[PDB]
Amino acid sequence: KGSVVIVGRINLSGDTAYAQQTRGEEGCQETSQTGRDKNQVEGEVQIVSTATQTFLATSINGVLWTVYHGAGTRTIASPKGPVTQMYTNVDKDLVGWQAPQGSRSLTPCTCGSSDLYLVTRHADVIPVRRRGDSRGSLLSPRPISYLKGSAGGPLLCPAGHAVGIFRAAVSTRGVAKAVDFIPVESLETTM
Ligand SMILES: C=C[C@@H]1C[C@]1(NC(=O)[C@@H]1C[C@@H]2CN1C(=O)[C@H](C(C)(C)C)NC(=O)O[C@@H]1C[C@H]1CCCCCc1nc3ccc(OC)cc3nc1O2)C(=O)NS(=O)(=O)C1CC1
Ligand SMILES: [Zn+2]
Repeated sequence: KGSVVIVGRINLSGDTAYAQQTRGEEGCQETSQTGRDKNQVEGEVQIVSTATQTFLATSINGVLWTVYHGAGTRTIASPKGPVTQMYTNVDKDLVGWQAPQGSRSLTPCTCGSSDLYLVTRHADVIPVRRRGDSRGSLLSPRPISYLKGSAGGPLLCPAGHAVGIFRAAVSTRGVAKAVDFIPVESLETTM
C-alpha cells in the first residue's frame, strides 16, 4: 500500500470557488510508492488520491484532516518523505496528518452559527443548516452521485471557519437530504 498523494486543491483563494488539478494519474502512481512529493502544494482544502480513491482533506490549525474510509492507515507523501498519521480513529472515520508544506489552515468555528456551507470535490459551495451536533440539512436535495468524492471536505460557517469534516450523506432513495460530518469539537477532543 502506497502513500496518499495530493493531486489538487479546492480553491477559495479569491471571489470564486474552483478546483485545480496539480498532478496527473501516472505521476500520482509514481509518488505514492516513494512518498516523496516535490509538487507545489497550496491552500486549505486538498484533493487527495490513493490507488483507487479520490477524495478531500482539510487543514485546520496545523493538521490535515480527512476520512479513514478514504485514507485508511496510509502515510501522505511530502517533500521530505512519507508522513505518518498524527491522529487515527476508525470509529470516528477520522485521520489526521501534520498540515502540508505550502498549505494554509482554516480556523475552527467559534461563532455557533447554524448556517453552514459544504465545499465539494466539484468545487461547489453547497448551503447547509445545522441540525445538531453532527448532522446538517441541505437546502437543496442532491443525488448521492453529486457528493460522492467530497469526504474530507469542510463545512464552513459564514466567517469561513471550519465547523467540521464531511463524513457521510444521509440518503433515501438515492437522494441526500442531509449530511454527516465530524465536528471541530471532536477533532479538538481527538487532539
Ligand atoms: C455522498 C458522499 C459521502 C461522503 C462520502 N462518504 C461515504 O460514502 C460514506 C463511507 C461509508 C458510506 N458512506 C455514506 O455516506 C453512506 C452512503 C449510503 C454510502 C452514502 N451513508 C450513510 O452511511 O449514512 C448514514 C447516516 C450515516 C452514518 C455514518 C456512516 C458511517 C461513515 C463511515 N465511517 C466509516 C469509518 C471507517 C471505515 O473503515 C473503512 C468505513 C466507514 N464508512 C463509513 O461510511 C464520500 O464521498 N466518500 S468518498 O469520497 O466517495 C470515498 C473516497 C473516500
Ligand atoms: Zn463560525
